Amino acid sequence: GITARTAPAGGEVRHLKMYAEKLADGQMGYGFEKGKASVPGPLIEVNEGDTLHIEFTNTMDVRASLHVHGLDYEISSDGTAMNKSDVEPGGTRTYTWRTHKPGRRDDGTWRPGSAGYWHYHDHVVGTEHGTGGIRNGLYGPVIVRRKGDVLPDATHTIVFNDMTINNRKPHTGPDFEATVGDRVEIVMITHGEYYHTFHMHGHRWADNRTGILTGPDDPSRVIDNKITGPADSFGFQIIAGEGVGAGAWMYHCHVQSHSDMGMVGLFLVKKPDGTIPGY
Amino acid sequence: GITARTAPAGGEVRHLKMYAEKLADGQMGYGFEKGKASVPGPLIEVNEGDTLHIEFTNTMDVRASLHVHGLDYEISSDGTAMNKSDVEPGGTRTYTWRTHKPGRRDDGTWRPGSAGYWHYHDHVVGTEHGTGGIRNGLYGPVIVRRKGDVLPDATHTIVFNDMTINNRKPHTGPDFEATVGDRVEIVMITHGEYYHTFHMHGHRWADNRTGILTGPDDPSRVIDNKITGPADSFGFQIIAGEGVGAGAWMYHCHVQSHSDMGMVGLFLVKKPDGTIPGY
Amino acid sequence: GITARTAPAGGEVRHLKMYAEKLADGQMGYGFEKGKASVPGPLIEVNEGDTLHIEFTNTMDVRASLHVHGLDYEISSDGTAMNKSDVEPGGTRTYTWRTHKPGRRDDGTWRPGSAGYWHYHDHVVGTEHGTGGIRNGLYGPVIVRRKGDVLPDATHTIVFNDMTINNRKPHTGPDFEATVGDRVEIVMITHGEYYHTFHMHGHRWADNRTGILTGPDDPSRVIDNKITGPADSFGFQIIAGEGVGAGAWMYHCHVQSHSDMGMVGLFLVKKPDGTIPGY
Ligand SMILES: [Cu+2]
Ligand SMILES: [Cu+2]
Ligand SMILES: [Cu+2]
Ligand SMILES: [Cu+2]
Ligand SMILES: [Cu+2]
Ligand SMILES: [Cu+2]
Ligand SMILES: [Ru+3]
Ligand SMILES: [Ru+3]
Ligand SMILES: [Ru+3]
Repeated sequence: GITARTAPAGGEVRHLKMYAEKLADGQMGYGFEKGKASVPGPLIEVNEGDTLHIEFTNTMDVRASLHVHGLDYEISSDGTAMNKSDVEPGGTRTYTWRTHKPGRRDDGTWRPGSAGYWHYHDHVVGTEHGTGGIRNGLYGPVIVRRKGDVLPDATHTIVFNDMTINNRKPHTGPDFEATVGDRVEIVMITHGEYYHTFHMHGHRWADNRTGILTGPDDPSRVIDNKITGPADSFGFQIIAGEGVGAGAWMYHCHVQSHSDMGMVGLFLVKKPDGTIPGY
Repeated sequence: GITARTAPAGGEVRHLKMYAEKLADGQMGYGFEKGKASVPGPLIEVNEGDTLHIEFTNTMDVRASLHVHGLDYEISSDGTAMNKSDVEPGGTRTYTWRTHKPGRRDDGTWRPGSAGYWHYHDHVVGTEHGTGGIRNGLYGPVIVRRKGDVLPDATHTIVFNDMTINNRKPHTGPDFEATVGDRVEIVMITHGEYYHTFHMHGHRWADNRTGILTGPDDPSRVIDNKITGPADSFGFQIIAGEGVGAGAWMYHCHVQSHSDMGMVGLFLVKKPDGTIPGY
Repeated sequence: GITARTAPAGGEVRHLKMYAEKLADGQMGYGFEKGKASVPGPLIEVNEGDTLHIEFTNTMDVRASLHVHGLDYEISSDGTAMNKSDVEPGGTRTYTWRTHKPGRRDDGTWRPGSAGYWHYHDHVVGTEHGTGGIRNGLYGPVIVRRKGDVLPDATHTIVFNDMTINNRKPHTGPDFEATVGDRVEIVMITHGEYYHTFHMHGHRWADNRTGILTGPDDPSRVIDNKITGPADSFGFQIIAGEGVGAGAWMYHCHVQSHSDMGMVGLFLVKKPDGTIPGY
């Protein structure tokens, strides 16, 4: 990324409120505001070095928590019953997530770095691994950017949760929309019981941390199809319609009975005039 | 690759005919000529930069199509019913696949590049995701070479399609044959309903784009066993019998009930005299 | 690794005895000594270049073998019935495993190198793919170090074998223990019928050969969750409690019904005083 927008150095303390709430249809969701919970829950995005203090309130009548992948947390923020890190009905707790930049340890080794595509979810609704909470919709994405990472025009979250996408009914999407040439970021998370294969028509990405290649030397596989299982997370950027043009470009699980039974959506890539050939 | 044969720069327009045909036993296959359809379908191999105009004829009495992974195609060549890209019984359509080399975009980012191990398959027989067509044998491999890629002595295609290899009956192979020291390329594709693990005895490869390491700096895992799911594709080269000698070297799915029920074949690596110790 | 301990150049001939034995409870295990078989079997660790002559005795009343992944072996040491490489009841056979360093071939290509996280298992108990032997506990880890690889304080082996960890009953661990700051190596192997997702709380690693990054240029995904299938093997090192502190840090399969039914253990990271907050 030279003149594309790139992430700055991180290092700020940030604060945020989150709620877990039962929804009217029986699902459960997270939100930054009461009455505005979503499934998936809202995107949290930070830079390496940032600390995030989340003031979490459980508005439900059963215990619930927040567990995160990837980021640094102490045991008091693991979100488990075992470590007394869950939240009673109506209660509030502050969870802290930290992130760090990569760098050389004293022994001359290289410490990895927090950056990546991650996710948060419940760990105590229905079972002590959060099986009911996850099923009901308590999951959401987290992005940690490294300094210099390329930033997108927009970010969409796609979760394969059992045999649904984002807890939707079969064959109801979601659909996402872009214009030819937009830089679109996809955060792809899987939950539940089953393995899946995520496929996008007309587009492809690098099987590495960022989903993009910095230059000619990266030997990573370039793919359009990727096996995933429960609690896996990856992400990538694509240039919408790059080399292929506008169209109603399908994305789906490529396990045949899964696509047949509704794990399908559309990436609607428009011309400037807003039209889509064949749609 | 210094003095091994390496792929040249691409950039040619190529033309080819393909047919979909029902076979006498009830399967369905692609071929470059009528009466010579195979399962898997024939290998298509191009260099990055090439364009391929495929003049496709559906000789079957049901609609059928050709969808490809990885390569650049416009929406009119996606092979779906939705985009009116399938082919009626007896009909002909020209599908176009393009490929591009990697390079620097105007924004200073690096555009990936088409090269890889890919595949084509039907998208409309039995269901609108091609479940019946895929089951019946409408799939085949595609290789896109980058300039400088090492070329093999021979290429073999292994497809895990449900609980078959290449739609064969249990325990009937296929078997492949080589001589110690041959450079053998394997294209490995999975289709259907199930996950698998591809394993080869006596040999190993790099989990990256080419399946080979260019030099000492590539940190990719070297493996002999790899989980795959529907529509996954990867490929590699091995030197037959390198460091291990001649033998009837098994390859199989390593999921235990799958190997037990017949997802097994042999890589028959011969001495110059044509014999195989233990066989 | 500058001043962390690093593996030396390999090249030695080594000798070792192994036994396969039935255990009192009906399982089957390997050991370096009679009466001391374990499940998983003992760790074998060598440097690239080493040769290992294993003098194997089958003390059981059914045929058994030793098959290895990754390492160089001739067909006479593949461990299969087909190649007459298994061992009758009460019998002895010498299996030979070799390893090689990476280097430039005559054609200018780069030959991979044996180094990695590998495993050995039976290939003839119950079926000719060793399904019964594997089920009963005939599996163990193998590590091949490359010169310069970072060495750990300790190595733990975690095997997802069907719906068990290391053939243990549900919810019985195993648990591993460390002190904050220890360099812990994990060898993670999967066997059987099912796919899994390996997850560790509070820790993460690089999805590459060593599980660690040498420096800022490696683009490998940093993860805490990884899909695996039968006969897959990977490994990594983590600094216990790095950035997160002491705690009873869970590891588990993240497939929800699997964790619910007992594929869970604890990574007990202690302060110097031996205590664990929340435990
Ligand atoms: Cu699926
Ligand atoms: Cu999780
Ligand atoms: Cu299989
Ligand atoms: Cu496909
Ligand atoms: Cu599992
Ligand atoms: Cu094996
Ligand atoms: Ru958990
Ligand atoms: Ru499709
Ligand atoms: Ru085998």
